[PDB]
Amino acid sequence: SLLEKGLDGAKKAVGGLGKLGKDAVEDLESVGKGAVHDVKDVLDSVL
Amino acid sequence: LLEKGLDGAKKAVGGLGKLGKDAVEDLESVGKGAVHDVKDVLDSVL
Amino acid sequence: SLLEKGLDGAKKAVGGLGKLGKDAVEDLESVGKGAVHDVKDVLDSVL
Amino acid sequence: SLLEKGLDGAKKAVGGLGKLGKDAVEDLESVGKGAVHDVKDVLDSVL
Amino acid sequence: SLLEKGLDGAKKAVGGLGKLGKDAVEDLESVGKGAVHDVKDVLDSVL
Amino acid sequence: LLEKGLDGAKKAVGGLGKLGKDAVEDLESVGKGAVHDVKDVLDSVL
Ligand SMILES: [Zn+2]
Ligand SMILES: [Zn+2]
Ligand SMILES: [Zn+2]
Ligand SMILES: [Zn+2]
Ligand SMILES: [Zn+2]
Ligand SMILES: [Zn+2]
Ligand SMILES: [Zn+2]
Ligand SMILES: [Zn+2]
Ligand SMILES: [Zn+2]
Ligand SMILES: [Zn+2]
Ligand SMILES: [Zn+2]
Ligand SMILES: [Zn+2]
Repeated sequence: SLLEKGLDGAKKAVGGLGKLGKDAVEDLESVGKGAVHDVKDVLDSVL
Repeated sequence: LLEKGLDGAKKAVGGLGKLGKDAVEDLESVGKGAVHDVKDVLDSVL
Repeated sequence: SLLEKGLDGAKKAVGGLGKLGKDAVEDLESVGKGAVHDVKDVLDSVL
Repeated sequence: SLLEKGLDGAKKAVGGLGKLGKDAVEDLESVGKGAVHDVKDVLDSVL
Repeated sequence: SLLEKGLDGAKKAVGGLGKLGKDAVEDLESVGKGAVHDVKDVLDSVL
Repeated sequence: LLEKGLDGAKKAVGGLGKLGKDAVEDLESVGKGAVHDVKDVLDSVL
């Protein structure tokens, strides 16, 4: 039925977005934690 | 005092990342439950 | 259907606990790892 | 440096347990969820 | 030093591959578990 | 017997997915420990 295959297509999309999401959010954590490491690096040519 | 502040921002970031992936996970789980719960209803209707 | 809804009540309940156990852990490993880095700082402060 | 290596011994040890606790959980939620689906099958078999 | 920034670039790459990895592997789980759901769907126009 | 077999393959898949993300995680953690452990050594050398 177009229906079950409708809902599975919503389900499939719900999961798609949910990886884009979790991948943006993790790409973010790493930027944040990258930034801070790379700053600290600078506070070491200066130690 | 500086080091201690980098490790503040690094703990802020992680927490913020922890808070964020726990939103994504609760939103996909909503969605999927909707679709499930719509299955169940279009089902008493088979 | 009471019974289909009971069960999904169960499915959902597991998923909480499951995801709720997954924070607990994550929080433990960032604690263990927090103290470590934090001791690396003290011992470094006596470089 | 014994002490730097001690600590990393610790860091690594946490990471095991952490990641080792994360399987335990994952295994619990697929168990709970296993039984559920599996009961949905029985109750369906009396459709 | 080119060195610390060397190693961070390895570190950055180690993590990059480690997302490609974990994303292939999950894209796989879903295909596998997609396939099986969509098969079962077919065994229902036939129930 | 069929249903029971789909739920066999579905449990096979998950396990295989569980086994696989636990390789990726142990390989990135190797790598990163190498880089860390190379830091530590190029460090007694500051
Ligand atoms: Zn990306
Ligand atoms: Zn660095
Ligand atoms: Zn620190
Ligand atoms: Zn929540
Ligand atoms: Zn249901
Ligand atoms: Zn918490
Ligand atoms: Zn070390
Ligand atoms: Zn296991
Ligand atoms: Zn992809
Ligand atoms: Zn379907
Ligand atoms: Zn089944
Ligand atoms: Zn392992």
